[PDB]
Amino acid sequence: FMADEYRYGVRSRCNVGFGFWQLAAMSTEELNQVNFEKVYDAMRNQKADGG
Amino acid sequence: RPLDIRPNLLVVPTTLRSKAKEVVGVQRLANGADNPNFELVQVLDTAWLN
Repeated sequence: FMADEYRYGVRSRCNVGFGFWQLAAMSTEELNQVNFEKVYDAMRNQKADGG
Repeated sequence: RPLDIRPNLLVVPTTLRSKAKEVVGVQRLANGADNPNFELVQVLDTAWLN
């Protein structure tokens, strides 16, 4: 018995995503806006190809 | 003769939005303290500056 399919993954855009390497949340002061929402703010702050 | 000033706007970069909203936007402070500066000034966040 067999299965067949045509597919492959894609990269949407280089500046619409982020991944960080820490998640502690101790008292919601280690990462609240230090590394968890720091990336949120980094995404908020970006420039296109026109300055 | 002093001047009547009624600050109602707070403009900050996207990097200070978290702090701006936690000053104006948080209703309780600590283990319950109200917030004397809650909704005192409305905040707008912009990406043109900084």
